[PDB]
Amino acid sequence: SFTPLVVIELAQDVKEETKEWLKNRIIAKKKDGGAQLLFRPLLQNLYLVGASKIRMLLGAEAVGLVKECNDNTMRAFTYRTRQNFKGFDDNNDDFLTMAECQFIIKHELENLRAKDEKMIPGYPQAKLYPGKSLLRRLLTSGIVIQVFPLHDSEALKKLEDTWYLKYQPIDSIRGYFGETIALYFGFLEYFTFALIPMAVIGLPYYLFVWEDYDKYVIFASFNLIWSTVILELWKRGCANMTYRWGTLLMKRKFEEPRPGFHGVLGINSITGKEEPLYPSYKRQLRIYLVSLPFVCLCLYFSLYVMMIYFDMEVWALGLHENSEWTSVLLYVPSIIYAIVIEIMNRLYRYAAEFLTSWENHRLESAYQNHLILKVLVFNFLNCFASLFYIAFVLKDMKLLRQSLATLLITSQILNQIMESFLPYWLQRKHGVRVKRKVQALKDATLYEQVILEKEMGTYLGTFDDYLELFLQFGYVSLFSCVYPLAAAFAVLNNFTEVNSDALKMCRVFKRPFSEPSANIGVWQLAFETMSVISVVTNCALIGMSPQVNAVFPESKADLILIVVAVEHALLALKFILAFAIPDKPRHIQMKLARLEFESLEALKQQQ
Amino acid sequence: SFTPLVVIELAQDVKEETKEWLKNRIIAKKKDGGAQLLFRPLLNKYEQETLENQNLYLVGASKIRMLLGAEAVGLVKECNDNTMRAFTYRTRQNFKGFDDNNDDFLTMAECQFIIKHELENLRAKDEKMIPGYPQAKLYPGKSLLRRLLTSGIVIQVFPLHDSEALKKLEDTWYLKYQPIDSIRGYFGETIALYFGFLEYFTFALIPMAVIGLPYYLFVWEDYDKYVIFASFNLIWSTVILELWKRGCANMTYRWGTLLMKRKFEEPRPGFHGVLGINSITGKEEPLYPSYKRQLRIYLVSLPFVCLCLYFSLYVMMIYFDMEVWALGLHWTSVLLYVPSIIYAIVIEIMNRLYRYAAEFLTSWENHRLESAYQNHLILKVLVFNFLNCFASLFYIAFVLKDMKLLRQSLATLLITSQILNQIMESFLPYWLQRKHGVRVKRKVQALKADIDATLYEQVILEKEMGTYLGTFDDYLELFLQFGYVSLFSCVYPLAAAFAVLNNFTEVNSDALKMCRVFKRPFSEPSANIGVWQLAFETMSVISVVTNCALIGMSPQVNAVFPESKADLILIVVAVEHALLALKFILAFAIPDKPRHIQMKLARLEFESLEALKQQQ
Ligand SMILES: CCCCCCCC/C=C/CCCCCC(=O)OC[C@H](O)CO
Ligand SMILES: CCCCCCCC/C=C/CCCCCC(=O)OC[C@H](O)CO
Ligand SMILES: CCCCCCCC/C=C\CCCCCC(=O)OC[C@H](O)CO
Ligand SMILES: CCCCCCCC/C=C\CCCCCC(=O)OC[C@H](O)CO
Ligand SMILES: [Ca+2]
Ligand SMILES: [Ca+2]
Ligand SMILES: [Ca+2]
Ligand SMILES: [Ca+2]
Ligand SMILES: [Ca+2]
Ligand SMILES: [Ca+2]
Ligand SMILES: [Ca+2]
Repeated sequence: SFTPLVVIELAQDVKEETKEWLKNRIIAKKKDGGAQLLFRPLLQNLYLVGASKIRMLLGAEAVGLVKECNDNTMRAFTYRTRQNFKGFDDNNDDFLTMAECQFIIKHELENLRAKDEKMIPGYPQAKLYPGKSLLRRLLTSGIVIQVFPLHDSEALKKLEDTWYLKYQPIDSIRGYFGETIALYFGFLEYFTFALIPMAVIGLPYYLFVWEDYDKYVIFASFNLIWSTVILELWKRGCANMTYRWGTLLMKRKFEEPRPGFHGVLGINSITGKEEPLYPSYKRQLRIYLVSLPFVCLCLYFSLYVMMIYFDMEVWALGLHENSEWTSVLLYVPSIIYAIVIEIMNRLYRYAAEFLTSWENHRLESAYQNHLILKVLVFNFLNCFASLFYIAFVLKDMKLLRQSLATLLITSQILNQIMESFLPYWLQRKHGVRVKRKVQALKDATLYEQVILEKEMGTYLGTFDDYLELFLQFGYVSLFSCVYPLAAAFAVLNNFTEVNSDALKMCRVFKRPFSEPSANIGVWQLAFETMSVISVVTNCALIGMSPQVNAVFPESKADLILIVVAVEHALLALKFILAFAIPDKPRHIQMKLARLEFESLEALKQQQ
Repeated sequence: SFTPLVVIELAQDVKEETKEWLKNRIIAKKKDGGAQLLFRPLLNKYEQETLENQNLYLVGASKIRMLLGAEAVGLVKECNDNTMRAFTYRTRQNFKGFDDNNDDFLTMAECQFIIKHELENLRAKDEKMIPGYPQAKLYPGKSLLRRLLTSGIVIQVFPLHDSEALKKLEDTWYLKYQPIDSIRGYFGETIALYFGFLEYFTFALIPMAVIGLPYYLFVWEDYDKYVIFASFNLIWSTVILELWKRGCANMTYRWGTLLMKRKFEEPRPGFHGVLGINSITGKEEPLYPSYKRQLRIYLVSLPFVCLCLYFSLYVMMIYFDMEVWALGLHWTSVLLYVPSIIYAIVIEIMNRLYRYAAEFLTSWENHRLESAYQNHLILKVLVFNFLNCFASLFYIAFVLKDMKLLRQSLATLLITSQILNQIMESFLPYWLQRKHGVRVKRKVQALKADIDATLYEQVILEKEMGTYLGTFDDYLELFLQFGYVSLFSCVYPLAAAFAVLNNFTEVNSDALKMCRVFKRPFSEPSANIGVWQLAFETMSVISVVTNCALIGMSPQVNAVFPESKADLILIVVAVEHALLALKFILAFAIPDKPRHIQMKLARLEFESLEALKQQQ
């Protein structure tokens, strides 16, 4: 037997013909086609996958893992140059982490492609063709229910005590969960600290009720500078961290395609690998002619539904004006609309997940960036369109404050209960349920660990987690002049968000597969667009204030021209400030430059 | 003993001690410090008995030395497997068109660039001054060519023209497609890139010239008709600047200059610093802290540019106050032209003074690469030149709201000003250079020398010829053209029509200028139009504000909003914001490089990583 790292669960009554065929492709040497891994049953069609120490190192070279050398330079790992890497020893096995090991096994299983097989053996309906990903076809047909990495109980407990006042152990989170999860907790810790100045500046604006032109201009000016500087400083900080990790030096563009990518099997022009080939023009037409108009239709429908709610609030007001039964009827449109939004968010996410898969993206990073962008513009509109309507159409600041107060207090408390506190309570209960199933079996230590983690919840991704902080940044940068405590409640929620999300990662969901991320992805553009919208918002809210309108009693045209001029000047200064601040620090830029120079000198020597 | 390529002219009475020292650095092997080139006077000791040397010296190099110098600068040439790779003397056989029996592998322009590069990287070792001139002090690492030019010991350094090659290019240059690859072979990537952009921009303006033509002819002054033209204008602005990026990428890849990593190149002769080892390249060159350069940029240079920009607006206001005093006075018909004549003269005094101050500050900023010095200098001079040109135009259009005066202002700029510009730019300097040329040839024939003074006459002629200042003044013409077209096409519909007409003669006027006016300019391997891309893109961003304002200002739109002028502005500003977002999305959607170039650049990026894994 070996050390079990990844588990594969097959459907209730899968044919032996299929099971043995799957075993062969996971065991057979790469020369004969198929991953050179180890396969063994749990003893429920649950199977354990591992690999040799030498096989793992060869797999680490294949994915291109960047590790620190003895000369303190970060280089991509090679089995021939294994001795030059810092912390390496042939007597050791602790060179690659369990998270790295499980990622390599996932990568090899994802790149398992059909050779001469015209279908999955035993299942003629589950057809195959040369180049088609086996893992994808197995998951699509339903022969393979799920593939997941195993938790290291002892390691997870050690991290837990260091995770949940102090600085978060981002390097420890990286070692166990990966670059993508650690980057989220890295951004969460940063954003919480970033919001602190805005929370302290905004605090006396509420306490002493500061409603002056000069006082609002000072706060909004600081807000617009803060928005740019924090998003620029994040880029520099992230560049430092990812360089230290080695994921920044990784050339992810030359990586093998995702299992969901289909195409005619051929030779890649760049890498020279035998993989599926798909024309970019076919993907582009699906993006701009089918997907883009659909997103615009859902965005228009979101505004149409929102208008129905604001028309329903009018009918509910008139009925109360025409007293026990009417007071209940006033809450009814707010309850209906919030429910319709949840029905819309779950339906649009299914349609978005379908279209991004149908678009046929080659890399997982591309699929993620396009999917995030679709779901995000929808989630942003359904959340802020009503907020913009109350603020600039209805011009009711009392209702806007009450709207933001519900979003920042009551909604965030309920979110934490639904996000981790309730699922943790229910997972503790499932812990007993699994323990009883194993007692019926009568050494079932690993058996209990697999049965528990198999039935555990699957972590969907960092989207819902980042969206919370994106919407937070939305309320803070946009309406801080209306609701000065916006950043104060954002920091307070984020103080428990770190503890709650950590609990959600450790004791709720099963171990998620690590992804070597070098940044927050398309979220940088999303957050920067929010800081651009905040210029329009802050200039409009100040221009709308009766203190400014007192100076312009008749000439309202002049006032708007002044506001628009100031807005244009600020947008130019905001661009200049972002351009002036370099996205990478000097020392990282030099370290990246000398390695770029070395690659060119290497190419001259090789040719 | 060799083929002369570059000429070095020394001051009237330079000491022999200085001359022999300069000769030694230019001849001595690179191992002992100094370029391994060949140095010889214009006239040999026997020829010097018939005619004076005038302290003129010819520089050349060996065929093998030139190839080693081509590797040093990192010239990218096409291989036998059709891949573009940087030249290496060990891998010389793998490059397409290479032969040991030949010498026509590297062009004369490439050869002269390599010699210039070696002379620029000539640095002082133990010498505490230029021998014979104690005032011209030296320190370890200081560029000799820079100190020689600063002190005035070396008057100038310039490449020699190839008369026969220039005449062959002239006949193929001056309806047809411009020979950009032929211009590249003689003048270089920078000069050919300008003519490449000129040819492109002229074709790009043609749709706008044809669309705008019936707007003038039939006097189309409708809301729908102006919105259609302005909508087309804003789409055109983005698409042409995006398609240029793609076209330039194709051209610079074919040339090989796109595959050049210019960031690792040796510093410009004007760059000073403490001699040390470079952290990236490992070369012994001057080192200067970036923070010192940054402080000079944001604390001294940036406030100065802002002061000159404020003064430009202040001087403009005095002109618009002078035109009020002239309108009230109306001998009077002559007095009306007087304030316009005064302001235009003050503009010229301001543009020549600001350019001296800008050239000083960009040199003082101490930029390491020539490309950086150029981009910062262009940016300073351009914002000033743009403001003086357009601030008065914006004032007439949006403050005075006089469209009749704006049309007449644009008509002078696009017709009379462009005709006069062509006379001053090439036609008059050509006439004056031709007159001098005939006079030099007739002077030498009168001597009847007992020596062959063919090369002597060629050097004396090209030495006294005008020096080409750079592509700035040439690109600025097209930038200002793009300015009048993208911004005020709704007011002046013939803007693009007169722009194309001028550009039809501009190609021939600038070709005559480069062939028969200025002496051969040193080639610079450029991979793009530089900071001009940002300049042109900013102009297309300003055109959204301009077109939205001019339409919103029209009485047809104001007829719909008689009292609610606040509502009208809010609609205009909303439309402007929506268009600016769509303009950004369109630019983001169009990839700056074509698919085939991106793949060719990717496989070469992959090869470099595979090479680093094999080497380590
Ligand atoms: C990381 C922690 C950062 C902590 C930072 C310190 C917070 C002190 C509060 C400042 C509010 C703004 C008060 C200044 C603006 C203000 O009131 O100006 C009106 C004029 O005085 C009217 O003339
Ligand atoms: C005698 C003909 C001379 C040759 C001239 C060639 C001009 C080619 C292009 C013109 C664009 C015209 C755009 C017109 C705008 C347009 O279609 O407007 C809709 C309705 O006219 C609104 O009422
Ligand atoms: C009356 C109002 C109706 C409003 C209707 C909507 C108009 C478009 C709005 C915003 C631009 C959003 C652009 C984002 C598109 C987006 O997410 O594209 C990802 C790709 O589709 C992935 O393949
Ligand atoms: C002081 C007043 C200055 C007034 C000047 C306007 C400033 C507008 C603000 C930001 C630029 C946003 C640019 C968005 C469009 C954009 O990114 O376009 C890409 C290419 O330019 C397309 O060709
Ligand atoms: Ca939460
Ligand atoms: Ca969360
Ligand atoms: Ca930046
Ligand atoms: Ca001209
Ligand atoms: Ca010109
Ligand atoms: Ca008004
Ligand atoms: Ca582009």
